Amino acid sequence: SRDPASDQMQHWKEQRAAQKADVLTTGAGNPVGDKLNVITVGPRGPLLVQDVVFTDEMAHFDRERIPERVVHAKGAGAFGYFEVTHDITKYSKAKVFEHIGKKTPIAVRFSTVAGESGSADTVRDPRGFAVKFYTEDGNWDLVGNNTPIFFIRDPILFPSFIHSQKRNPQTHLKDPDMVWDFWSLRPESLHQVSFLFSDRGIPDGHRHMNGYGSHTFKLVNANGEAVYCKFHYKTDQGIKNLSVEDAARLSQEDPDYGIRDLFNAIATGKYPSWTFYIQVMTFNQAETFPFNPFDLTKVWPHKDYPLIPVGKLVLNRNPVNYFAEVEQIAFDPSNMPPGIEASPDKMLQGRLFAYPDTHRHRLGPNYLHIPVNCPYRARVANYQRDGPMCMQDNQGGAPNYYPNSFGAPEQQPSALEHSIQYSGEVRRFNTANDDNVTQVRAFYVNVLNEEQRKRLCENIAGHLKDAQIFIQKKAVKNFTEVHPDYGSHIQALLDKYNAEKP
Amino acid sequence: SRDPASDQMQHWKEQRAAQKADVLTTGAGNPVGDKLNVITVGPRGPLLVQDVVFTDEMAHFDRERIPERVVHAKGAGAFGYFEVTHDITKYSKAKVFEHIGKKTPIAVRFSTVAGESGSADTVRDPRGFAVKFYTEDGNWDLVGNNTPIFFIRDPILFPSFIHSQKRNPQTHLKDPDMVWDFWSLRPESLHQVSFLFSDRGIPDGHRHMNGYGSHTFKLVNANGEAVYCKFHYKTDQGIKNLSVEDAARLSQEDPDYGIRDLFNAIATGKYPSWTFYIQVMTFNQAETFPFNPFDLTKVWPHKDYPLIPVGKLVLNRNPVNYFAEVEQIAFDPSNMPPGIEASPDKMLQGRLFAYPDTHRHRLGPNYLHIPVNCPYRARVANYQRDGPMCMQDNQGGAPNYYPNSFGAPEQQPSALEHSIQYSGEVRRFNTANDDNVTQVRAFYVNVLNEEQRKRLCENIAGHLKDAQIFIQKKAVKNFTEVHPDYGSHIQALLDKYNAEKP
Amino acid sequence: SRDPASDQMQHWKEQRAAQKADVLTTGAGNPVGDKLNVITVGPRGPLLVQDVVFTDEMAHFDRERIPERVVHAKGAGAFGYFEVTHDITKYSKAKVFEHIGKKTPIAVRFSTVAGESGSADTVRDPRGFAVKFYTEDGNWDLVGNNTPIFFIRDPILFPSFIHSQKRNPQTHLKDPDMVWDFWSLRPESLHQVSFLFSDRGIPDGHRHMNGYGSHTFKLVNANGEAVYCKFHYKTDQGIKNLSVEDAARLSQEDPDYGIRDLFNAIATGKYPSWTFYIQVMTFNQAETFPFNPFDLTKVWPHKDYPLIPVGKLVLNRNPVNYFAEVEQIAFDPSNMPPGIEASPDKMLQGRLFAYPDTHRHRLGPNYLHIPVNCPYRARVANYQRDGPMCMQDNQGGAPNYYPNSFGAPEQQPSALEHSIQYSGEVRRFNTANDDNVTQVRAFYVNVLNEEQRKRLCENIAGHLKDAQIFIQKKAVKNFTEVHPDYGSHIQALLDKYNAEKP
Amino acid sequence: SRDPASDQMQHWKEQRAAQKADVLTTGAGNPVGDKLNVITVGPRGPLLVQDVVFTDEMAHFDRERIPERVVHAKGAGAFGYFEVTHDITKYSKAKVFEHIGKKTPIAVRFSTVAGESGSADTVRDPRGFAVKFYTEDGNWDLVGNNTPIFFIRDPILFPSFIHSQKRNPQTHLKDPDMVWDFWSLRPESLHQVSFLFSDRGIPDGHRHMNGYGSHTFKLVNANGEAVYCKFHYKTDQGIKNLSVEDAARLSQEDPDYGIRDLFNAIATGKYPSWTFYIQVMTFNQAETFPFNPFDLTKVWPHKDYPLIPVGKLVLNRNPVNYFAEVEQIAFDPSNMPPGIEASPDKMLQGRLFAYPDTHRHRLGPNYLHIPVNCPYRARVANYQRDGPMCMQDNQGGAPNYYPNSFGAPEQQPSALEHSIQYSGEVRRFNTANDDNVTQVRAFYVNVLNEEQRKRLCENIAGHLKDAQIFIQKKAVKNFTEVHPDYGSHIQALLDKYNAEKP
Repeated sequence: SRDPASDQMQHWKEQRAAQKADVLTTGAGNPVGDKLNVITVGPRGPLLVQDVVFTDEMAHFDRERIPERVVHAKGAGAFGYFEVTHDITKYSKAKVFEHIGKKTPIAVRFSTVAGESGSADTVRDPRGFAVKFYTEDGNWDLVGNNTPIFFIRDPILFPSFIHSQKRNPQTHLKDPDMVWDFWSLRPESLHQVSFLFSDRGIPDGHRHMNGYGSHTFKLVNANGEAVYCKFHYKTDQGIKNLSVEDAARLSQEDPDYGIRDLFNAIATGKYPSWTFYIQVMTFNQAETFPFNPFDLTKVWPHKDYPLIPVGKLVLNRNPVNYFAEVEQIAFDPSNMPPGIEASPDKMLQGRLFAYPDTHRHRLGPNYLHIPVNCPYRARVANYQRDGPMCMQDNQGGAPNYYPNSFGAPEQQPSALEHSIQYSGEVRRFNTANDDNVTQVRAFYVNVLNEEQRKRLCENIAGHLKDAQIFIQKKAVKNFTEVHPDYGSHIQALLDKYNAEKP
Repeated sequence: SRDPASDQMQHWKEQRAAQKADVLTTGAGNPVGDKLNVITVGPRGPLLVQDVVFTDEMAHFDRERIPERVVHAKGAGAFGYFEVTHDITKYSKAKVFEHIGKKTPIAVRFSTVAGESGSADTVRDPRGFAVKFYTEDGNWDLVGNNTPIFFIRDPILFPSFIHSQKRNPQTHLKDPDMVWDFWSLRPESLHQVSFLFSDRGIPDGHRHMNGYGSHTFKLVNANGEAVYCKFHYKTDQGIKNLSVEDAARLSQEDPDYGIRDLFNAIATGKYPSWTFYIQVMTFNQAETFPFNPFDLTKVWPHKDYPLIPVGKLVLNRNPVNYFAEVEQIAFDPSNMPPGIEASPDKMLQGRLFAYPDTHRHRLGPNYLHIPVNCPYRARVANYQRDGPMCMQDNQGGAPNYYPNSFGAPEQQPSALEHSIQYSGEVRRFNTANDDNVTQVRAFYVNVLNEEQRKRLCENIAGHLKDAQIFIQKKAVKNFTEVHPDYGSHIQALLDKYNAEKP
Repeated sequence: SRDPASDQMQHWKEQRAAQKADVLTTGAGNPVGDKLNVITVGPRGPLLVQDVVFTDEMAHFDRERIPERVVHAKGAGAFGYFEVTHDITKYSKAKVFEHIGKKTPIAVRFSTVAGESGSADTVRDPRGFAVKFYTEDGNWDLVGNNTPIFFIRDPILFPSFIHSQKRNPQTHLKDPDMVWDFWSLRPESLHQVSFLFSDRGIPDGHRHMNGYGSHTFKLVNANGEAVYCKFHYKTDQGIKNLSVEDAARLSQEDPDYGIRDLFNAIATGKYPSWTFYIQVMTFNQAETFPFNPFDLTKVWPHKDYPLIPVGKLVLNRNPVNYFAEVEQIAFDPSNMPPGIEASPDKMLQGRLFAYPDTHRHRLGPNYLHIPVNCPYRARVANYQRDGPMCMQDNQGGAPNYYPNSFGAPEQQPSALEHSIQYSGEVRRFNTANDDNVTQVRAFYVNVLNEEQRKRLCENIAGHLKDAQIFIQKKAVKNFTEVHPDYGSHIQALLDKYNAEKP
Repeated sequence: SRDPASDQMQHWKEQRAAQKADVLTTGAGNPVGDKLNVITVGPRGPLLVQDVVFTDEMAHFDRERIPERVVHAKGAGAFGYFEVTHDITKYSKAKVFEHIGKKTPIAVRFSTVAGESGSADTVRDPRGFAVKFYTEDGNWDLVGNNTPIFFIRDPILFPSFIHSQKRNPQTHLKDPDMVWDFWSLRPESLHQVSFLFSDRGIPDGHRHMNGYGSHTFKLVNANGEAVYCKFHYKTDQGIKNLSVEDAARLSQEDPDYGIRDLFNAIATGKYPSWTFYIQVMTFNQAETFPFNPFDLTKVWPHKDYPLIPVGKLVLNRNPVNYFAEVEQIAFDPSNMPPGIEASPDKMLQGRLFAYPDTHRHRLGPNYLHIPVNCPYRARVANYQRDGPMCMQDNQGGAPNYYPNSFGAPEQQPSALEHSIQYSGEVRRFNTANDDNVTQVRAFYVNVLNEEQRKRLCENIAGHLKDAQIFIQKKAVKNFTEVHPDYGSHIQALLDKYNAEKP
């Protein structure tokens, strides 16, 4: 007997036990006489079109692949639940938080950002940590990262950032000129680059990392009073990281290290959990916060904004079929039940558009009817009809226009959004030159010890050495602005690497 | 109170009765506060992206349309059952025919050929009569016409024939030059052109027409003995046709006459039925038949091949949602359970390829999981996986390769096809100059009376008058070959029409 | 010799003249030996898969259809040019208007709203009049109607409105209960319903109707000063309408009357033109306008806002292939060159999202590379890459991220949009009960004469008679509010029709 | 200065030189004022829908990914030419071979089989070597492997084989139980498994490997006389292989080793070439060949069937954009000009169906209009029309039906295929138990030396150790049948590995 992942098929055979083999059928349920040989004109003659068994099977095989996710392509999934452990009903009317001990089913997908489908798990990258909550007020998708921040603060740059992080358009190779030209020109990236190149850039599987909502959200209570919040989900298995050397070894030996680790943990009963916290900031505190509190390159310091415990995420179930439950899952940040709303974080606003949009491409217009995406603890009743691969009854003969005088679904006034006044011109405002160094300096100095600063600078120099000198110089300039020692230590290591380079 | 079709919504309201209106939700089940107004910056300001209710709804609306069927676009559907009334188990082992009184659920779609989605029902055209039988040996699709024959005997010409029957590629108009140039050059069309331009070219709705399989099929019994057959399903409501004048009036007043007539009949309990017959021909009779018995331009005369009664089709149920059940239905002639097989009819062989192929385009690779297409009285178990819009469980964790040593589905030797030896070179054989007049002459002379011959010639001349003279001459030449009176009477009427034309 | 439309193929043959027939090829350019017969095992044997000529052709035929447009499905197209005839450079910096005599190529598509692909042209409906201007500042799409107004003033209701105007979801029939329930509940529709049921509801082909932008747009001049405007394009062939009786006759005799009329006019040199006008309103006038000047249910009265002449549209070219140039054309109201901008018309704002969104579905992500959609008088240079059916060079090896230090395209500050301040809360504002009768009354009383009022009431009653009584009563109530005579005359005719109804 | 691949962007900048930066535009060519910041209601307010620059860019980014190839996903491409160096016109009338010195442009894609898009190049796998020849008789696609044989001899098993070679459906991991269960049950795999696990299983980049057509093809000369042939294209850079240890190191250090190696070779002028040979067998020799000569698990021994030189493939051009030219390229084995035909190799027959079928999914129905797929040295003239993303003119107003009397393209009798008679029943014939060991034994004994046999057995045992014991036993049984030493040496190493396993 091996690890549970290696025994997948043996275990499936054993559950079947004395049951006779099912009859092998075509797509349309017609029994198949022989699926080992094709129909031919005698033993050395050509193939006949009336071999429809062959064509049915081959045509399906031809269309097995769907587009990979534009980002976060390489993933591992699991199911379990969220349990409420404290009352936060003062902050939010959301039914997910309604009373202590209320259990909500969840789906999670862990992912890297830049690697395509086949790529190694144990590489330096931000990790996605997406959580779908199947609530009675429909699904809530909290589509998180393993970092509280991101590289950019304006959503128009996200395609550019991803292009720089992927392959050269001509050579189809990873290109450090591209990666570091983009970062050196966008120094709002310094904060997330510092975290990325620290130890937690390569977690030891998905079980040993935190997740964050990263954005500011707005919570609204039953009285219509609003606060801003951050979501944090801190690992109960404890933070653990791979060394660069072990990460490299695993990249070759086990490209799917993350998938295997998580599948095995759940199959052997070692159920990974995370404690779900909020930080809360009031609307008055948001006016007086030294930075933009909706700036995705900034954290809220813990002293001023302590973590308020809410609940626990537990993963206790493996996906039965990976394609059905993990390839096809779709998380939309716009799927927010009443009591949770978008802040004016520019980056979050961009994400409200982008995700349904890509889901309709990658999966299809009716992707929300795919069972993993279905809000199966709500009744969906609306005026949407038709579209390819329309499943169930398409809401039967119900009137398909609103308003109507025929008792078809009605809007629910309690579900109406929180109202705010905003001051200023409707125009494009420049954020680039915000305050991109202050909190990065706090991280370098007050969070990292001396050993960690040394590895941070060795990890940066090891990547940045492959850029052209003019890029290296602009990169080092930005690191210098964070802290003289940060810049100088990077420059020192680059001088060594550029001298060894013939 | 009006006809049942006009009272669709009132009846739906009444069934709901005292029930409170459902809550109006987004696609993801989140309740909607207000779906009458969009979120704006003050009363005369611009629209916000965080209006996701608006974007969810609009984006769905944008993708409501799917490709129309390449042919047979305009359709009406119904459900009911097939009941066996006689034993034909001597001819076929098919479970659909297994014992007297065995009921099988059916789905039917009636259609014209050339009209696009919006077009009028009451036009001169062949009518489709497609029947899906949901058997325990999977679905059987008998994809029939309202005529026993077709215009062509080789499947390579089918796209050409349809192009000639549709719109000019530049003008986007119906083009009689195109229609009649194609027919005048392909005189195998004479038989189906004669039927088309007779009275039964415009049936009085779908209830007053026969359906035919048209092709020769091969029936195989439990001993492995094969016969050839034709399927006929003769209307129990009796044949009835619209006059050209009434057809024209209805085309303007009620473009959806066929849909309305059938929906109303079923809603008022007047359940239309058809008696299902076979003609049988043995393999020896097929050797000695004066024509090719697999020639789709030929009938089997009733004296030599009498109709053997089998069962009854009854339509007793309206579709609940037209898009779900009629737009999305897909019939594949290749879906044949054991005991029914393809003959070597060249046209049928072509159809075994074409239909799954177009279904994967029009609907999607997993179109057989759409509930109307699902073989819900069989267990589907196979090695097909994934593909966009994968529904249910994708067969769970079952081994996905065959052969395997893990008890995954097994081929069933009893379902193996009937074996035949064929003599000759593998090459392209010319059929054009077969015997394209003999059975047409039998129809003109022995089936039609004098009144019917006169209308046939008036109906042809009325269409053919719009072709160029050289086309008219080649058309009349082919009609002359059927019978001198056929050609002469057409020429006479054309001379009148061409003189009135300035 | 017939009309030019009827002689399409003869003319094509004649242009070819002495040229030998091209060689018939597969999709991949391989010459075809015989495309009249399929490869079979002897003359009465089955079809072989190695007949790839057959499968290549059939598979293409299977995928000929694309989704029809969700609205405006049935269309006729033409090409020509726009010529500037007056200086409006004081109002707009747009290069389309740059100097007198400047010619810009155009594409136009005329359409009904509700009819599907096959449907009759000569029916009562609003007509689309879409104009694509191929300018040197890229394409400008002015996607107009044959009416200055529309039925609704908030874009969230557009899917609902279209559903009510199309087929019942169960019966698949047109449903007057649906049509009039929606209008009776949304009395902002009264203005467009009055125009629709007047004489200009059924124009005599596309040449005898006006087009309007309908929305308020914002013009910006080279000094950065903004005005609001309306676009009007008035027919130079003069307004002409079909009677209800002639419309009905043509619906049966010539379903494609509009397509034929326009194709023939252009082929015989009778080039239809429209005079292109603007109305201008200043930002101060917009503050003091008695209604919302961005309300799509309102006109700007001509006395207060006179038509300023700008140029002339001339259509002088037929599409060479209808599918290439008319089915595949895509117009995006968001395609506005510098100097033309969106107003805060809520309906226009909705349209900025919806059209690219549906185009990516109907045509594909790279639909702007389809030659009719290509901005062929601009160089397209951007950071967009890949996507299915990527044509040309995908911008070669150019850096694909922005900002970059490698001389890839740069933003152009002169193209930056006009800035405005807006006052108010970000919330959903109710518009329903605006002023929905005042301008309708002006139309009924001051524009229509007595004969026209009588036909208006006969046309309404003739449609509305088929609704249930409670709907009829709410409809008449809203007409009464416009004018007592309007309501009373409709009620009188309904009493007659409801008495004749058994 | 680095390798040319690393200097891609610097070289692109330098070619541009003094040229001013292009203007950054939308998709529709409208100039962009600012693409660094989004439009917001004041500096901390929400995002507006009228930011169409943002939505245009984001929506495109959302749809960048297309489905990866179902097999051979990970690829490197290049262009160059084929030159004829000897006369083979006695064997084939194909215009590619027409006279000595005739140059034909080519496109090549090298690939692994099982790895997805992101995966490492330097892994043990068969390599694809696909060649598209752009001839004047259209494109010829010779879609080859780096081995003369394959694992299976019947095309119905190809989906099963690929499933076993890819990821477990539940765990999404590579599964040795799956790999070796399939091979141990299908011992026709022994020949290709022996080659795969020898040294040439991991070539040193794409330049140091042979390509083979693998199938028997049929050549037809101008007199209509047919022979059978194999195509071989032997590397002129010489065979060179990576050790298992170096392959593992490169898999981690340079996942894209193959892409980089080939791009650099071509950019530095070191143009890789292959000598193109045929083996010829006459129809009489095919009757007397000891095996099935159309059996894809068999070679033709070189003594009996010597290599006849034909020409040279030279690769001298890098793709300008990888997505345009390598992701979107499509090779169809069915694209054969006159003079080259399919043999009755069952596996080739299957491939005639599968490839166009998958191309229409992965790329689109009009994928042959993508410039890399376009047969640009032939005029394509046919009756195919429409389909999504129809480019060029859709063949203008040419008649779209055949036959016609309007001078539209005509079939070319010289292009008609070679005719053969075949003897036997049309049924499913069992091939499994053919002669699966004889030629494998010849390879083990006569081709491999002692060192190579030892590595072969170490390479097999190193993979097969991870299977369950019952699979290991059935695998070893099949290896024993090839040669007692083959089986015994594998069993010995497995006993060592299974003892170390706790």
